[PDB]
Amino acid sequence: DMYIERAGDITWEKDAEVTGNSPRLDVALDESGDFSLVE
Amino acid sequence: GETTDGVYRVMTRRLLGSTQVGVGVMQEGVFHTMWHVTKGAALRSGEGRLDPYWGDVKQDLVSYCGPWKLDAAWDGLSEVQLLAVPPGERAKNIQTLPGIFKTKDGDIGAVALDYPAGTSGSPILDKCGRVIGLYGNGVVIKNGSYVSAITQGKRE
Ligand SMILES: O=C(Nc1cccc2cccnc12)C1CCNCC1
Repeated sequence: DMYIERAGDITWEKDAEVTGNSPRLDVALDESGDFSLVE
Repeated sequence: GETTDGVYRVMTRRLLGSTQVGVGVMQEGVFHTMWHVTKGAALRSGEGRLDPYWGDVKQDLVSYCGPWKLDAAWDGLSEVQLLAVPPGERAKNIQTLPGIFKTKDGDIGAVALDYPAGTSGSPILDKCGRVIGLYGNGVVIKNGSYVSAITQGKRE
């Protein structure tokens, strides 16, 4: 059995800890909703 | 239960202690999460109950109380913010330019930030704080690291 708790406002926050890259990946989506790298 | 717009943790007590299984977005009285978090199960808020209304395992999306509300899209250009809500830890914005899931059906936004599976459902925002989709469905790449789709549903 499962319950929710509020964790914040959804707001754009200027000067946030920028990170992460921008890969172009070749993927397949299966019937189960699971992505996979198509190679 | 609390209907206030904003982001929520999806908790269970079925396991040891209280475990954060995922995250969701409350907007316009509808709660938006990813299907793999709740499994389409009902939720509690105070002593209130949210019943599933829509869901689809392939899209990996589920709405509670009403239809999907979130119609905003990645512009294909601008950087985005993941409003990450990790287990045990406060809401953290982490700003990134999304990659691209190339599929036989079409190209999808992709954010490459690694976090525990319990972070599944946290929203990704545009420069106007509009939710452009949910973090927590994608793929482990060459590196052993994680890349998530920008998963958005269709409004009606
Ligand atoms: O990738 C998925 N789940 C995750 C979400 C967020 C972070 C993760 C980190 C490592 C591993 N998985 C993560 C999905 C789950 C349900 N569909 C199949 C893959």
